[PDB]
Amino acid sequence: GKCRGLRTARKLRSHRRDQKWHDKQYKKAHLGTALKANPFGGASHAKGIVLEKVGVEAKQPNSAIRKCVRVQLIKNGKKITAFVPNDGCLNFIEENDEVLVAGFGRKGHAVGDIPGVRFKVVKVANVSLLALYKGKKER
Amino acid sequence: VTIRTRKFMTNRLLQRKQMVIDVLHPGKATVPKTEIREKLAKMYKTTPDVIFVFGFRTHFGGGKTTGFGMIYDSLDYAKKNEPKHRLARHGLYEKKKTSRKQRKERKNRMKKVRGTAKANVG
Amino acid sequence: PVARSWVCRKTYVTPRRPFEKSRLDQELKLIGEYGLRNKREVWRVKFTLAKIRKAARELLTLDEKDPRRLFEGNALLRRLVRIGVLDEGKMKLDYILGLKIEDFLERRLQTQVFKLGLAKSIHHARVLIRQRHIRVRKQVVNIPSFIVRLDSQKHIDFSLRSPYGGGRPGRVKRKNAKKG
Amino acid sequence: GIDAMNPSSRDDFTEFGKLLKDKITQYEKSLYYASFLEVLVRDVCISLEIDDLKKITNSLTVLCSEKQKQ
Amino acid sequence: GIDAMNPSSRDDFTEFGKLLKDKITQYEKSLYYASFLEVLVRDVCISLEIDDLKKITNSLTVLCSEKQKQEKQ
RNA sequence: UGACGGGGAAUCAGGGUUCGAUUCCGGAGAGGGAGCCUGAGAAACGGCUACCACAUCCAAGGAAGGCAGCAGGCGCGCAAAUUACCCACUCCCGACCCGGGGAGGUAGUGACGAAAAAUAACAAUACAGGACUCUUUCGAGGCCCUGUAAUUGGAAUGAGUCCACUUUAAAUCCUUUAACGAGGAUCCAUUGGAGGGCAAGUCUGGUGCCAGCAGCCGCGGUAAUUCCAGCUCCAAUAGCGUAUAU
Repeated sequence: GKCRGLRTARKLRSHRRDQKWHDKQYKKAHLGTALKANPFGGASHAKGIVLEKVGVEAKQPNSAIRKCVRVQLIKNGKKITAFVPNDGCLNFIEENDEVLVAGFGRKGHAVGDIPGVRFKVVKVANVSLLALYKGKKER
Repeated sequence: VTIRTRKFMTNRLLQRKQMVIDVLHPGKATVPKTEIREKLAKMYKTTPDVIFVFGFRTHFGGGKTTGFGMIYDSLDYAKKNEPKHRLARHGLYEKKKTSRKQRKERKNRMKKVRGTAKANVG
Repeated sequence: PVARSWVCRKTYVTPRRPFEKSRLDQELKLIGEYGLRNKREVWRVKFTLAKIRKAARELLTLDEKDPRRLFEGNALLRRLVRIGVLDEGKMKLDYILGLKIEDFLERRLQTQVFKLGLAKSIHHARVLIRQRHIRVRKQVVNIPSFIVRLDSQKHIDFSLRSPYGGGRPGRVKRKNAKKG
Repeated sequence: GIDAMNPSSRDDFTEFGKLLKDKITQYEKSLYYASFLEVLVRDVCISLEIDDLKKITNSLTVLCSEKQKQ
Repeated sequence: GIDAMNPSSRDDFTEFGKLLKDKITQYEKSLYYASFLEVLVRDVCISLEIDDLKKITNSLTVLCSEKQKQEKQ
């Protein structure tokens, strides 16, 4: 049963102000701790420097070795793991290159079949991987 | 080819007549303003270089052209009241070209000196 | 601080469910009948009928002698009888809601050049308008979406500078009429 | 100096390749230059590897787009 | 006489191309031959037309396609 | 507090929710802080006096500083334009019709976005359909219509080159108009897709849990409806795909 009288607007609004914090998107986007632990800091992309190239195996029902890169970001110095998307697009990358790294499409959660990886690479050295991949530009 | 004159105001303060020109020229390009001045001066019993026209916009489709024109009493009232770009379209006037940036540099350099030296610092 | 106006609006609303086969079927039928070019030309007519019906759907919840109803209903029905999609006898506000979307597509200049016999098909009517052939009472119209209200529906002619009008035939025939 | 050269080093092959480039590009405005260079490219790339050939073919491919870009 | 050749005819250009082919193919076993030939092909095709460069690229890629055919089976 | 406030903005059935640095008003500040001169009006910074901080020239005795004005470069960045033209306009200042104004107007870069809208049309012939007054069936008619075929055909026109006008301080762009300008009209429209969600392959070749696609479910271990290619098609269309706030 709710508090439904006529002079009770303060009880209703100071209830719904406090039970909004149990909603997860309101708490995750309005408390402020998510923006300090996120490696981007609220950006759409981030430029960074490839440290080392990795391969990570897929989760249990798939069997593959997904080709990814470890990037160190210029902007705040944190180190991320990003996935270089298309077929044969690992080979276009030298180490110690500027790559422009975007999120994976699920806004902070890291899934696909690849564990603990939520970043993907769009550019390498100001040429994009679609233009490198189709044969429209060169290195 | 055909001049029609829309709304007419004879203006005793600036000594002119004020009207809006309609020009029908259905097989031709936009007619020159000299031919409009000759046709309207043949219409209003006056000489063709006391009358000044401007702002002719040809309508879409090849049709009429519509702009402004004003007919002065004499050339001396024209040399008092008309704008200097519109007299300079007639060869009655010409401006001295520096025009704006060399004047500004000469203005900020004539502040550095004092006395009679402002004339002999250019 | 500039002497400008930035006032603009969008004039179509993209549909919510993008791949429903019944919606694709009916709007492609309207494209193929009325000689439109793409689906945005259908959605724009859906937006203007939706704005008309939103105005009538707002006015119809009032007491019938409130003067906003008695002024703006008369103005809105007068504009719909003026463009011709609501006929002269049935000027009541309940007959706005019985407008189908094919009323405003019949009053375009492309469909009124095809229905007035000035073209051999409707696609010939749009390519005749776009090549500066059709004029409406001495104004040469290059717009295929010109909605002809019925004091201009009477005067639809060929141009005075067109080969199917007065004369001066085009560059194809006059290059062709030089044989030697 | 083109016939007398026998390059084994990297910089020697670069100088040999630059001398061959300067000799070939003098006749670039000939009408028969396109057929002659295509025959020469086909002969010299027959001993090349599949990875080198597909790299060389891609080198022509995006540059043809660069002709459309420029 | 590669440096002394000045071919203007089609047959003279074919003999010049044959002399150039015999000189280049002697260093085919060098490890720097692939980089040198790619640099030479890039320099010589920079002046070529859009139709001409496409025919040169198609001839090498079909040879590349034929090389994948013979090596696999 | 990634908080200037408001008029307002995007969504929206009614309710809400979120955004508002931003062209109008009101406040605040000209690197950080102070303290003042003149003046009707200032705690002025295109005024002065110091301190802090950073910097330029020096004859090392001294001198001068402030782009959060318009342009511009450094730097930080995912992320933002030309060291252009002029007072014609709209107004302001001045002792003033007369001088001044990077206030403003005008051009340039500009797919942030918004409105209009090209990329062919028609007539033949041949083939196939349709309904047929005739026709139990073979078979009809331009005694009637619908589609296709890089199979023909002469009619229309702008993209574009470009005399002029016209616009305008002076040019430009738009509009008007004279001459050129279309066969495959090579004057060649793209971006994502074809298992379900979700409109569209139960096709041909390669790889054989490898490479990879996959927002989710999942496909891949030698008839892959999903990868890599070709053909066909199917949405949207001068645009569409992806990433984050919402």
